[PDB]
Amino acid sequence: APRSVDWREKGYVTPVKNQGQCGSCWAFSATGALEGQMFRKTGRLISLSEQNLVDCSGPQGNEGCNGGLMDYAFQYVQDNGGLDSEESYPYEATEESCKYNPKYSVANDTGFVDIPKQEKALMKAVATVGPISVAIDAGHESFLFYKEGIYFEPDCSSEDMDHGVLVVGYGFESTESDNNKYWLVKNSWGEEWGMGGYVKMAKDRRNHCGIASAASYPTV
Ligand SMILES: N#CC1(NC(=O)[C@@H]2Cc3ccc(c(Cl)c3)OC/C=C/COc3ccc(C4CNC4)cc3C(=O)N2)CC1
Ligand SMILES: [Cl-]
Ligand SMILES: [Zn+2]
Ligand SMILES: [Zn+2]
Ligand SMILES: [Zn+2]
Ligand SMILES: [Zn+2]
Ligand SMILES: [Zn+2]
Ligand SMILES: [Zn+2]
Repeated sequence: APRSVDWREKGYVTPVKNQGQCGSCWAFSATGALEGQMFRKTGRLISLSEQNLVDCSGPQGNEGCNGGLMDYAFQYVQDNGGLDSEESYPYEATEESCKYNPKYSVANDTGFVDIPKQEKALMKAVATVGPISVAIDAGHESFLFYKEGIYFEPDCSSEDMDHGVLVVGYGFESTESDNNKYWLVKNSWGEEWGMGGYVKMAKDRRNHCGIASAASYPTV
């Protein structure tokens, strides 16, 4: 695997979005991964409808604004046989009756792949596949108010992941402690959070915040 990867500059990543007052991080993590793979496939970058996931992926076991799983969204897409674009079915940070329209579908998936649950397996996936859906332990105020730098939180749990985000790459930086490899992570809380909406999460410090523990991508 290369020492550095950043899919953003290869055109694989849409603008940072803001889930707002809806517990939909899983849906943003899911669209971002599907967006990267549709782009690998068609050469076209099209924003996908989180709302469409929020409103409709209930039979796959998502709970709308009360939460869900990325795997669950990928199955939805597969079972549904398509997914509407963002602009055909725009995001409203609530849940409403399913409004899916096959006419505006712009994306599909044939399933999904779970990646082996350690960081080296994740690095290869990110290197060869593209943006990868992951959950982290985001339940600490240091993360809620993250600004800049490699994020490292001492009581983060490798087992207590609570928040789906999107690994768009990875690399390295100079640091006083020479722990300076990071994962490049796209969040769904707005441009004003982190570094334009992104956080650098420590990498190869013992699966920090459990980033390698629940990582998957859809197959298109
Ligand atoms: N925004 C936001 C909120 N948070 C979530 O939506 C979280 C995101 C998540 C957390 C850990 C993950 C993944 Cl892939 C995703 O990795 C492994 C852990 C999975 C266990 O978590 C669940 C099991 C099942 C469910 C479904 C049953 N109710 C939805 C939901 C969850 C869930 O908690 N989803 C609602 C506040
Ligand atoms: Cl959230
Ligand atoms: Zn959207
Ligand atoms: Zn509405
Ligand atoms: Zn999975
Ligand atoms: Zn903490
Ligand atoms: Zn924690
Ligand atoms: Zn979340």
